[PDB]
Amino acid sequence: LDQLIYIPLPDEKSRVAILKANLRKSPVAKDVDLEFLAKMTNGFSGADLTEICQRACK
Amino acid sequence: LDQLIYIPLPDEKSRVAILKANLRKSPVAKDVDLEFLAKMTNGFSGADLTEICQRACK
Repeated sequence: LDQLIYIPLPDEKSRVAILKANLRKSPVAKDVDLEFLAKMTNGFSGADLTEICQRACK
Repeated sequence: LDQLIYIPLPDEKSRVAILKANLRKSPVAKDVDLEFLAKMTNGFSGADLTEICQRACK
């Protein structure tokens, strides 16, 4: 194992795509703005976004 | 000295008022949205906001 690849925290477009990919199974109303939702969450990881999606589902 | 008062980091309306109070001397164009500017800066102090205002002035 000689290649080293660093994987940082996700950027804004990445957060948009994570929030889209987590919610394909759920019926989401079209009134919801995900692009505003990715702007507030500066410094989250993927697991935090999955956590908040599942909490809204609960 | 028997009273103890805790002073936390400023909230969102407080950040709006800090950004307003720092920029009274400067000619600011009316196209600038400060209320959007206070939403991004979750967890700044007052000195950080004065720093970024003076850097824009520079």
